[PDB]
Amino acid sequence: SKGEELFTGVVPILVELDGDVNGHKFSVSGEGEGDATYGKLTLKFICTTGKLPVPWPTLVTTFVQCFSRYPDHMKRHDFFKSAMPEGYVQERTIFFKDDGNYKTRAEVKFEGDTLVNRIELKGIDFKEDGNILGHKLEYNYNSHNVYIMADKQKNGIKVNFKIRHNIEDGSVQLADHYQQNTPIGDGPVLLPDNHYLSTQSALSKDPNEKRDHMVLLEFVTAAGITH
Amino acid sequence: SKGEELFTGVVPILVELDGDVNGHKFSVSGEGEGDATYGKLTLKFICTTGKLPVPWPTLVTTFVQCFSRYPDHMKRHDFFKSAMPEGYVQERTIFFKDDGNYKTRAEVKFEGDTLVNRIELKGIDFKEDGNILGHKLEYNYNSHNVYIMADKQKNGIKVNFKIRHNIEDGSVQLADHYQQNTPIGDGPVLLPDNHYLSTQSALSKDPNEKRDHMVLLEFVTAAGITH
Amino acid sequence: KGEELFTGVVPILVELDGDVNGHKFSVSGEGEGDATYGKLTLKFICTTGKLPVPWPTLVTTFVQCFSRYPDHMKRHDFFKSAMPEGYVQERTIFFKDDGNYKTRAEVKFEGDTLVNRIELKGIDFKEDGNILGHKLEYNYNSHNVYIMADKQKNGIKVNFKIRHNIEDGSVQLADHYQQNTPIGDGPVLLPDNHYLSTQSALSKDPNEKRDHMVLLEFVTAAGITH
Amino acid sequence: SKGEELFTGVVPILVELDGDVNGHKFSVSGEGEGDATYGKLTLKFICTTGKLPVPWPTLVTTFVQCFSRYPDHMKRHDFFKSAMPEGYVQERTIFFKDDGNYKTRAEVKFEGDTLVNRIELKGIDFKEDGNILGHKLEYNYNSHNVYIMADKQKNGIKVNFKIRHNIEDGSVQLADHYQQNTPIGDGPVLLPDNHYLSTQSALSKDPNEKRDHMVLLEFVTAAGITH
Repeated sequence: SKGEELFTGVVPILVELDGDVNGHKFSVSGEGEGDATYGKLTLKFICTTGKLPVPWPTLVTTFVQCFSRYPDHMKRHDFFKSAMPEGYVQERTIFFKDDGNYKTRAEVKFEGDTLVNRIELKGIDFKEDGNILGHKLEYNYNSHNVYIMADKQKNGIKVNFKIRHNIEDGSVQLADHYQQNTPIGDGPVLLPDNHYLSTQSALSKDPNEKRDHMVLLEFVTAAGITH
Repeated sequence: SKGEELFTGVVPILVELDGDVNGHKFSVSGEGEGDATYGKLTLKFICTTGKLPVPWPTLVTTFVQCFSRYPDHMKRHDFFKSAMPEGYVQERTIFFKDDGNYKTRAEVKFEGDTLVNRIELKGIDFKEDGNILGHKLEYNYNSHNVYIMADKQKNGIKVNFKIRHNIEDGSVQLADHYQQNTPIGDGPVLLPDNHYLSTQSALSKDPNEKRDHMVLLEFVTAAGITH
Repeated sequence: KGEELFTGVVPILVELDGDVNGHKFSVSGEGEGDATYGKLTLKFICTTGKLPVPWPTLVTTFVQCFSRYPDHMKRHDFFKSAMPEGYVQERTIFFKDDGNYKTRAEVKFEGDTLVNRIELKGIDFKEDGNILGHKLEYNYNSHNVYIMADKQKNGIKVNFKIRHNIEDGSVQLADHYQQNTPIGDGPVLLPDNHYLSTQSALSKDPNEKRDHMVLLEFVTAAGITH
Repeated sequence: SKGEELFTGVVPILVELDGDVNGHKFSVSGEGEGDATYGKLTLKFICTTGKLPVPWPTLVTTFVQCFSRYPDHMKRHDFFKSAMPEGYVQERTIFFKDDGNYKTRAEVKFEGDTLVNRIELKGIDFKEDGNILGHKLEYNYNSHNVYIMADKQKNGIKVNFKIRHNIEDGSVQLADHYQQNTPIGDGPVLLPDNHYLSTQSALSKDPNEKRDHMVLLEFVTAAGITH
């Protein structure tokens, strides 16, 4: 696609989140860069309002799948870049099993030369000492496959997957993601055949950072089509 | 599951289909056996009303995913076998791009020792000389991945894939499958995490058979989960 | 250029002369292949009487040129690149806690037919073992066939390990060491590392009176996205 | 395996390399940690002798496959952890196409609680303004599959793969890796069936490091077996 050309090199990224979980208001800013040639992303996030009231891992998926590596034989199936530079709206409900849910709406688009992800997040019905508000999640992250299907009737894609968040007692907290992506612009976009993105995420801390924060490095690669 | 135990050996299969496509009524009977240990099916189908009014390949998916091979590490994700012996209802709409659609409802269940797939099919809005009613599909079949997700609210699964049917002129006719499976019985079933079935289908003819018929050999293997 | 020979259905002939612990036998096979789908259909007949080893032990010996190589991997298809002049395929197959087969085969076009002519020598088999004692089930598992280039022979090296189910619930392993080299002087494609995913269905012809095997196989290359 | 248990948590790593390429002697020290539960490694390398006389990316493979994530269903095929704590010897020849070769011998083993990788490297027959000694490789890295087979006679494994190093002019420099691993100790080890490791590597710099260095984050995951 035309938008594919915008991602041949390193692109700067900004992320802004305004959040409210069970009435706890918070904001996070992020910055870094993506190199879609390698499916690779490097981002740092800071909670600018103080302590983050939910665990950092629960927000990883909310905080730019346009940075995925699509191998040459799958490039006709990259919706995310074809929607650029005008961007796409990304909407999710994330259901935490036996707990509350997040609803998010984000615009992912170029603003100048920067790829910007602006998100609003509302969480409701969380248990006050559940795994989320009780900060019982480990600071780590599993590998996941993100399943993508076209929704031609709605001019976009539907995406589903279930994050496994490791809990400090050895169990797992499931987070079932229902996601829709829709172009913002008027121009032609690619609607893909069914496939998935293999995603690996490394969480870490910046030793020179005293605020509440997360450093994220991710690899994302499309797979599953040989026709 | 308990249903899994019913599939450790060779199981006889019966298939019955009552069809109506654009008013053309027809019936097909099939028989054979399945060996889920190898994910392998062998089936022969006969049009008992005379000439089949649609191409045989368009009906392959309609004519028993309980015969899939689920590797040991994925056995908790096998909805199909978990619903047995009481069975499941399988409903599809199959949209042939630039042409009509099939709507199917089937019961797949044990009747004595035999796995039986009983189907009603209604096709509408087909073009009198499109690829289907004009018999322009080649007598072959491509390999496909069948994408499976849980549908917890319906105590079953939602399934999607798009068959690529080769046309005699070198082009491809797509057939977009929207599928749902729901248990017939009240007992618990296994609701899976997202995965897919890799399916390979070989079509042939019985040299001793003078009626309009199709011989099908299929391999079906679950994949995509390592957690 | 060899690719072009496989765009449609290609008739196949297989001929094998075997000697296992001195038991001499011959098998003739025929059918066809459609590499567009990676699909083979073959029927084999023991023309000397009863086959003295189980039919499943010979499946891999009885035309990987019929593999489906998806478009993005077409530069890695050695097998077709060697056609029509063909390739030599040699193996040693070690049956764990039992004897071994050694095979040498030529796979090439003879007219418009793809022909696999094999010599097989088996030695040191136990008369009461899984092979000569016919304790293998008439079935077959799915396997990955691992391929590497052998630049100094201008061919490939191939390795994999067949799991043959035994009639008591155990498994008999057959470790395959394989080498393929071009017969002709023409250029071939030396591949990057990859594998072939293979599935095999064994059956019987209900009217065939001779000792025989009907085989349907699907073979698809995978592992490369660069 | 017993050695598997040593990797259930975060394990500190030390790396030491003495090298000679075309007579250019250098030393590199590295340190960090590995978390095999996630197949994750974080390492920083410093050239303690001054400037590195070869490009950093050519040494990535030389600088602890015991940190691979083996999924539960493949754990009997993890030779690398089975050889711990006594360790293994890893030997390679790396043939850079149209250029010279590296030959390496390393011991990878526990010294107390730390996993240490100690390497000697000799490089010969490099061209003076080839891609290597001419420093024409880009500071990036592609994803690779690492192919493993058992070597029963050596009580270890034989490993082969070909690294694709991107060049500054758009081309690729190949580096064909012939590798052998053998146990240092005499205790039992796990000899695997054929499989591979999917590997992803992110190269970066420490903004406050003035010495010639490389920061490496890697993910490694075993695949290819379902039996």
